[PDB]
Amino acid sequence: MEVNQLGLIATALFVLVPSVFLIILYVQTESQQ
Amino acid sequence: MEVNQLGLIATALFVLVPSVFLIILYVQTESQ
Amino acid sequence: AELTPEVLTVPLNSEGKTITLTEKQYLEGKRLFQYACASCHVGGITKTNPSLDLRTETLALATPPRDNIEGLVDYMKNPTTYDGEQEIAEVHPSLRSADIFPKMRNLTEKDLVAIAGHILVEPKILGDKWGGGKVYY
Amino acid sequence: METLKITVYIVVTFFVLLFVFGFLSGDPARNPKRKD
Amino acid sequence: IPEKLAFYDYIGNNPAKGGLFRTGPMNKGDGIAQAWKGHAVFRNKEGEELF
Amino acid sequence: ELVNVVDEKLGTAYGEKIDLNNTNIAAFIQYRGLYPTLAKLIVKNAPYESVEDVLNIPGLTERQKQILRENLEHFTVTEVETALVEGGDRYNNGLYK
Amino acid sequence: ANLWERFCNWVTSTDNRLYVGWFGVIMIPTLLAATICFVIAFIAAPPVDIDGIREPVSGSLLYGNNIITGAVVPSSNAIGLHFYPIWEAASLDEWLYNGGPYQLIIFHFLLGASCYMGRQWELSYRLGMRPWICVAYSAPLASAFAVFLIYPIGQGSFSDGMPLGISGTFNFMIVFQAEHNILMHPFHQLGVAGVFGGALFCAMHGSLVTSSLIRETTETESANYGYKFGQEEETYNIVAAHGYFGRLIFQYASFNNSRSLHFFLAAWPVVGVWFTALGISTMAFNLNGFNFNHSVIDAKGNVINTWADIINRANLGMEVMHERNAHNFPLDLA
Amino acid sequence: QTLTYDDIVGTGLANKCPTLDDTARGAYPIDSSQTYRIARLCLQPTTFLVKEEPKNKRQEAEFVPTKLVTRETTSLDQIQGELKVNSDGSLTFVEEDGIDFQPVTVQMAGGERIPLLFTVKNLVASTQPNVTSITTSTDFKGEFNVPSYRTANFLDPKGRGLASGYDSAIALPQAKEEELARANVKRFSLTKGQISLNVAKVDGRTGEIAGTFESEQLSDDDMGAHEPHEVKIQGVFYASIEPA
Amino acid sequence: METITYVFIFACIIALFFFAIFFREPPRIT
Ligand code: CLA
Ligand code: CLA
Ligand code: CLA
Ligand code: CLA
Ligand SMILES: C=Cc1c(C)c2cc3nc(c4c5[nH]c(cc6nc(cc1[nH]2)C(C)=C6CC)c(C)c5C(=O)[C@@H]4C(=O)OC)[C@@H](CCC(=O)OC/C=C(\C)CCC[C@H](C)CCC[C@H](C)CCCC(C)C)[C@@H]3C
Ligand SMILES: CC(C)=CCC/C(C)=C/CC/C(C)=C/CC/C(C)=C/CC/C(C)=C/CC/C(C)=C\CC/C(C)=C/CC/C(C)=C/CC/C(C)=C/CC1=CC(=O)C(C)=C(C)C1=O
Ligand SMILES: CCCCCCCCCCCCCCCC(=O)OC[C@H](CO[C@@H]1O[C@H](CS(=O)(=O)O)[C@@H](O)[C@H](O)[C@H]1O)OC(=O)CCCCCCCCCCCCCCC
Ligand code: HEC
Ligand SMILES: CC1=C(/C=C/C(C)=C/C=C/C(C)=C/C=C/C=C(C)/C=C/C=C(C)/C=C/C2=C(C)CCCC2(C)C)C(C)(C)CCC1
Ligand code: OEX
Ligand SMILES: [Cl-]
Ligand SMILES: [Cl-]
Ligand SMILES: [Fe+2]
Repeated sequence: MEVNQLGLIATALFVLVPSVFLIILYVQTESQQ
Repeated sequence: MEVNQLGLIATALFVLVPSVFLIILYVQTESQ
Repeated sequence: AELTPEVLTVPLNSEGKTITLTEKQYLEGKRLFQYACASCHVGGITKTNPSLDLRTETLALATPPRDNIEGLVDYMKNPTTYDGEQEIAEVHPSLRSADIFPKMRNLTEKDLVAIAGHILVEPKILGDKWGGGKVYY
Repeated sequence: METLKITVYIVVTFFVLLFVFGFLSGDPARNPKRKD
Repeated sequence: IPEKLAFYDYIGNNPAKGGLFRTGPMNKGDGIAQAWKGHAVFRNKEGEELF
Repeated sequence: ELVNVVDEKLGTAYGEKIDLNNTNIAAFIQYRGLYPTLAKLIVKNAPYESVEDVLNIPGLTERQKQILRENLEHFTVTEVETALVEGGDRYNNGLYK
Repeated sequence: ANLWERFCNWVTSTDNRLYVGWFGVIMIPTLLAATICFVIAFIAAPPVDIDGIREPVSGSLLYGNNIITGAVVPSSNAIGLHFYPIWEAASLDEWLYNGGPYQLIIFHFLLGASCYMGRQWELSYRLGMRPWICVAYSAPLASAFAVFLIYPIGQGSFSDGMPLGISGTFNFMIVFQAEHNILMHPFHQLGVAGVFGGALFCAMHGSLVTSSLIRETTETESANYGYKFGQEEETYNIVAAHGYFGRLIFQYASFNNSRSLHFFLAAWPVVGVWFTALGISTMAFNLNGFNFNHSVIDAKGNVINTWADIINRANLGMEVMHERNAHNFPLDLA
Repeated sequence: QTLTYDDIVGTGLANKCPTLDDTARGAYPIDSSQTYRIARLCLQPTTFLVKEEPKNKRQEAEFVPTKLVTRETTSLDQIQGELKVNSDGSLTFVEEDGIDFQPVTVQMAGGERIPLLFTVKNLVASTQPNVTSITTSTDFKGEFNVPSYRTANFLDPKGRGLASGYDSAIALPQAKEEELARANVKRFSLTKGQISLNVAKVDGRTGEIAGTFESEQLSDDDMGAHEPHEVKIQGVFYASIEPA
Repeated sequence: METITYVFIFACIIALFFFAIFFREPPRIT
């Protein structure tokens, strides 16, 4: 299908940036206790 | 320029993924 | 292969008369061509006018003809344009112009013939390389 | 352009004089051991 | 009639004709305007002007 | 519609003979007696309608007309091609050895 | 004290995070101007007529390049060695066309890097150090002077300086090989021994010291933590590294004196790169690599090719294609 | 005065045509039995104007000013030819030789570079009829040839050319050659230009004249790869007349 | 897009330089 090329990069980043943020904060939480 | 439009996503993940890996390891280091 | 009298046999004149050179004269002719000529004619071309080379086929079609020792010796005495209509001693080294082309001052007539034989022998050894230019290096 | 040329000449000149005068100001004494 | 005035009188420049996920410039949709074609006058077989 | 005019000329007589209207002056070295004196005259007077018009060049000597007559078989004329004669290319076409 | 002495004391302060110094007073503005101009031209500069034949080469990202193909393009052959500041152009548009940024960058850069060398001496003096780090740096500095300044001098044009770009650099090397047979030049052969040998000895020393690290750690921690910064003692057994290396070859091909070992590490690459910088700097004056073209002939006198003649066939391909529109006469004499 | 090369070198004056005193408003008598020549014709452009592309809706293109980027390399000089006297009394100048072309690159707003072969090759310029003297109202109008900006040996960046070069896009071995034809096939143009030369200053004694010129010609088409622009060049000229 | 990408990466490196110098782990004498 003739689909917006940037949709892919947009989706990947939309997923990746907020997810990595959350993981960073979780892992350094476990390294405390 | 008629470049490879999968190049943007390859370049972006090439940077992001390993960099995130490093950042995760470094931050959890600074907090223990 | 070797340097043999049959290689070293070139036209003396245009009559068909030929002459046979020794190893020593051909080598003398090479040394002397290097001394007095090669600055412009290295490998049989002509740097200051590439349209004219020293291939025997070129020399043969000059006026007078120069694919022979006598006409080459005469050319070193009193050079002319390819068609023979103009003398060019004023800008081409010659015995006629030994004053302004000093390297010709001390050339003996036997020296000139050595230079001629070299020129006439060398394409028989190198073929297309002689007068060919950088294509053939 | 004329204006740019002058501005660069002055600037260059100023920095060059700092360099000369700085090294003229007793640079040999400026070290951690002997003040000659 | 100047082309500039006639181009305002065209709904493709009405800002209320777009969509949320139709991205980019207006030229990406209807294209890059080149010329006014002319003002169109319709007539029926009886020569009445129709609008 | 689009042709390389020099390649097209190689399929004419320019490709086989010396073209008095078009060829570079170094080609006249190919035959005895033409170079440089007569080659220059041919080129200076160069737009000819027929190869034999070259015998009417003002000033030839009787020996020159003879040399020319001996080499008419080696000459041709085709229409002047702008890309071959502009830039002084008939005197120096960028080719040496 | 008074104002000028305060300034002087700040300039030469060993308490500044980055040392300034008197050499730094020139180095900082010249390096900033070079860097800023270079970054802007690499991204946005329009095409430059490098060879002076009204045939502009595009070097910037925005005009169709990538990181590998882009460059700041040397200034026009039409300019030669003339000085072409901005104020000598009728307009910035003219300056960009004729390659003015190149001149601005290289001149500010050669000056800044020279003062960078002097600044290394200057701080070593203020710290109480021996002074010859800056000598080592002179090998790379001289290399830079050669490709950006000396070689243009000898050849008569900054149009033949090295371009500021990845592919531009390759262009420069290929043309150099055809015009000077640098591969057959002893000084560049010295330079290759310099850098290969630098790399080899670099790996050797790293591997030998690393091999004799004193057990100061467990297997779950980086060995690197067995060393503490400023610690009194050495963290490797140099006797053991000699014992290993002396047997690998023989006892006296090996260094047991640390000072002599490290002086060798300094001198090998520095000397070799001095020689290759001198090699560019003298091929600048057309004293070229050895020429063995048709050097072997048989009893008759046929040419018997060697590998030097095969090199020459390559050189000739480079020669006759480079700057394909730039030569009107048959010898390429500069 | 009598300057020397060493007075002029590097100043930009070598690109300037000579000039005549503001008081040289005389007349050069033309003797029909006589034969004349231009011994030196000098043309110094001062402005380059390029016709803008009026978009499809158009209305009318203008000639827009441009910026010269190729420096003081633009003038035509040492041009010579015979000044004939026609039977109707006009004068006609027929260029024989001279430095009669300069490549010029000017730049338009937005950044487009426009090269052109500023030239009067094969100029033929004639006066109005029955000219008994050259005066400060004498005009010549003429036409000249404009050959291709690049000549036949010129190789494009992928090694393609007319008289030399690759005849295809060799980096695209199995591309369809059809949409690449206009770039693969180099063409050599020859077009005409028109020039007016308006005599405004005459030294009837020395036969020097000077004035302004305007010419119109096409720019470079890159051996057929793209369409040329119309260019209007304006400037000044100087000529000296000598009996032949 | 390709120009933006090269410039972005170059810009990140310059920012890395700043932190690696001014915000380094300070060396101390243990
Ligand atoms: C006030 C902000 C603003 C506005 C009005 C514009 C306006 C415009 N921009 Mg610009 N832009 C902006 C900010 C803005 N920009 C910023 C911050 C950037 C940097 C990223 C850019 C970078 C940029 C580029 C690179 C381009 C534009 C272009 C354009 C044009 C087309 C826009 C388009 O298609 O949108 C599309 C809009 C959407 C698809 C809507 C997106 C919003 C999503 C749907 C919401 C997300 C929902 C969220 C996840 C919900 C969860 C919440 C809940 C969990 C609590 C338009 C004139 C384009 C153009 O034509 O320029 C020539 C173009 O190429 N802009
Ligand atoms: C350490 C500071 C420094 C140094 C050494 C240089 C050095 C240079 N710059 Mg750079 N420059 C600098 C800082 C510096 N720059 C800064 C900070 C900027 C931003 C404003 C620039 C912007 C700049 C531009 C835009 C250009 C240069 C250019 C140059 C070159 C020649 C300059 C020239 O002709 O001066 C000549 C030097 C002197 C006259 C100084 C002599 C010192 C004596 C003692 C004083 C003489 C009195 C003097 C004439 C009085 C001035 C006024 C008078 C004329 C009325 C040279 C490589 C040009 C270039 O690279 O062209 C290729 C150029 O185009 N520079
Ligand atoms: C197959 C292995 C091999 C070997 C042995 C050599 C050897 C050499 N190369 Mg070559 N080279 C190779 C592969 C090789 N090369 C490859 C694959 C490439 C890339 C395609 C190159 C590209 C290359 C270039 C471009 C150049 C050389 C050069 C050299 C010389 C100096 C190298 C140097 O200092 O190295 C660094 C090593 C050291 C400093 C350590 C010492 C090494 C020496 C040679 C050994 C000592 C032998 C000893 C005296 C005898 C035994 C002693 C015993 C009695 C106790 C040397 C002849 C240069 C040259 O031609 O000089 C003439 C040169 O310009 N090399
Ligand atoms: C295996 C094959 C091989 C090898 C090993 C070499 C090895 C070498 N070649 Mg040879 N070369 C080869 C094949 C080879 N070449 C071939 C095939 C050709 C022909 C096509 C050439 C043609 C050739 C030429 C024409 C040149 C070389 C040069 C060199 C040297 C390059 C390194 C140098 O100059 O460092 C020296 C150090 C520098 C150049 C760096 C200067 C650094 C400045 C001062 C600081 C820069 C700072 C930077 C901008 C900012 C950093 C900031 C950052 C921290 C943020 C080295 C000896 C060059 C040479 O001798 O140069 C003098 C040279 O110009 N080669
Ligand atoms: C090509 C190889 C090469 C490069 C790139 C290089 C680079 C460097 N070596 C340095 C040092 C050294 N290198 C040394 C030996 C060697 N260096 C070698 C080879 C190199 N050395 C070799 C082979 C040796 C063995 C002899 C020593 C002994 C030293 C040092 O002491 C010195 C150092 O301090 O080490 C850490 C640094 C100089 C810092 C400086 O001047 O900042 C000033 C300039 C700055 C900060 C920015 C300039 C930016 C300019 C204006 C950019 C535009 C212009 C450029 C010229 C663009 C070029 C574009 C390219 C694509 C070609 C720098 C990291
Ligand atoms: C069929 C049969 C015969 C089988 C039986 C086999 C057998 C038993 C045979 C009999 C024995 C026998 C030898 C037979 C004859 C064969 C024979 C002699 C073969 C020889 C082969 C040969 C010539 C090899 C070449 C030799 C060789 C590899 C090179 C020597 C040159 C040389 C000295 C090289 C290195 C140069 C150098 C000085 C190195 C310093 C580098 C450097 C400073 C590194 C950094 C460093 C160094 C340190 O030093 C320490 C300390 C530390 C800290 C450190 O950083
Ligand atoms: C027939 C021709 C006519 C003849 C011509 C002769 C010309 C030859 C010139 C000889 C020059 C003298 C030798 C060099 C100076 C010196 O000895 O250094 C002094 C030191 C002191 O040595 C150290 O000596 C110490 C004692 S002391 O310092 O000497 O007192 C000792 O502590 C330590 O163990 C020992 O290593 O030497 C060393 O440290 C050992 C390494 C020696 C390395 C040689 C110099 C650098 C090599 C450059 C090679 C360039 C390679 C380029 C690659 C492309
Ligand atoms: C440059 C300074 C030259 C030197 C030294 C020598 N020659 Fe030359 N040669 C040169 C030119 C420019 C020409 C052409 C002159 C012309 O317009 O005709 C020549 C020509 C010859 C020829 C004729 C070749 C032909 O095909 O007809 C010969 C035989 C010749 N030159 C010989 C020659 C010798 C023996 C030299 C050493 C003593 C020598 N030349 C030096 C340029 C130069
Ligand atoms: C004071 C002082 C100091 C400091 C200093 C400084 C900090 C300086 C700065 C300086 C600088 C900071 C400089 C700058 C420079 C820059 C430049 C000079 C630039 C240029 C550029 C250009 C010219 C560009 C152009 C262009 C291009 C290239 C392309 C596109 C377009 C354009 C046009 C834009 C110190 C500490 C030492 C001490 C003493 C005192
Ligand atoms: O520019 Mn750069 O390169 Ca040294 O040679 Mn001549 O010039 Mn060009 O040719 Mn080959
Ligand atoms: Cl090139
Ligand atoms: Cl040339
Ligand atoms: Fe060490």
